[PDB]
Amino acid sequence: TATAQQLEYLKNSIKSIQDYPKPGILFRDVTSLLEDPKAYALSIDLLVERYKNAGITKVVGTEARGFLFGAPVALGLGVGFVPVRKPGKLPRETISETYDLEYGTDQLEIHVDAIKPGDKVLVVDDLLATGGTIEATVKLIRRLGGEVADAAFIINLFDLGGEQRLEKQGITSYSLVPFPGH
Amino acid sequence: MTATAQQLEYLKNSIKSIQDYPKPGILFRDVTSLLEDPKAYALSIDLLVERYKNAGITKVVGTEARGFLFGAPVALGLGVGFVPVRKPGKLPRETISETYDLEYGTDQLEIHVDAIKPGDKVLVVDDLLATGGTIEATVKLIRRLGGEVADAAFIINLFDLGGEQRLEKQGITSYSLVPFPGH
Ligand SMILES: Nc1ncnc2[nH]cnc12
Ligand SMILES: Nc1ncnc2[nH]cnc12
Ligand SMILES: [Cl-]
Ligand SMILES: [Cl-]
Ligand SMILES: [Cl-]
Ligand SMILES: [Cl-]
Ligand SMILES: [Cl-]
Ligand code: NA
Ligand code: NA
Repeated sequence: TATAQQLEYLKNSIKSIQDYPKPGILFRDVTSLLEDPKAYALSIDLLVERYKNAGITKVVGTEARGFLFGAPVALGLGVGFVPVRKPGKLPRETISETYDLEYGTDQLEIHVDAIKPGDKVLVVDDLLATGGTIEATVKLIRRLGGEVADAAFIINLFDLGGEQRLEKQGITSYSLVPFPGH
Repeated sequence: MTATAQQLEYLKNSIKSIQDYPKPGILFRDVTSLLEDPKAYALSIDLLVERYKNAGITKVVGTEARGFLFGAPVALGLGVGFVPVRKPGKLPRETISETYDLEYGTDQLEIHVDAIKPGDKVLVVDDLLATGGTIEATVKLIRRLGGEVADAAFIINLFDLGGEQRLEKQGITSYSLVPFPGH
């Protein structure tokens, strides 16, 4: 389990922006962690350590900030990376899941051939808020016969209840940086 | 210090081609089959990192979204910060913007103004070099912030679309792993 020093370094690497993207939200900006070679390397090293003995066979990350954390974790575990994408971007056969945006609905897609029965999948994302894109991604993985019990995040907004919501869907969340607020 | 024939052939054979995606008459070169093969993905990142490990790169810039899948592991391999360039309204801090042509009309790429400073030596990474319009726009962003950029790296080079020569005219040397013909 990560040391207190390591977890505090990561928390202090993330910039917060008052009243973005609207009034009353203190936005947690993971791009300041990406620009610090120490913070970014540590985040990936800590996620690789958590799952190295977990029998993961694929990492799935959602477009686009999910790519930044899922793909290095895949490389660190030595397993394939599978992108979940906005519609119309994947060129081979896909399945789709509909989920809620703040101002409407949208879809996520995955290649049908990218997950099979026998796969044990880790989902990786930058930040856990309501958890809606993760729940949609888990449905894509399970519809292809993949087993997914694990989701990893750089940031957890614990006041938004996403860890408990994902636990009701059989997903255990590992998060490096907890922050309060909406 | 040089890619073997066995390595370059493995990478080329790891990429699937899809006729008439996304519009009739394009043979789409799909890097997602390279991502799903841990051997191919790991190799591709090793080769890009090896080309720049002595070039004094201080930042890697990756274009949203497939660019992130190569630029960010290259940043980690070189032990330097990663800077995303994004479609508008995604980056939360102060940005500047550059316009580039799509097939029809135009779109914008943004960068955080604090991400690049005078003295930075930047590598741009993307999955695939086609016309190179996003890379020309990204180079303009970097130089407006006082960054030095002379290098772009790619997995795929569509050599029939002339992107390498266009980027050479802006002072950019391209490194690519997998050449394919066609548009
Ligand atoms: N405070 C916050 N920071 C980043 N993303 C968020 N999504 C919802 N609330 C957020
Ligand atoms: N054949 C191709 N495959 C992928 N992306 C492209 N962009 C332009 N032509 C392309
Ligand atoms: Cl995103
Ligand atoms: Cl479907
Ligand atoms: Cl279902
Ligand atoms: Cl993309
Ligand atoms: Cl061909
Ligand atoms: Na309000
Ligand atoms: Na803005």
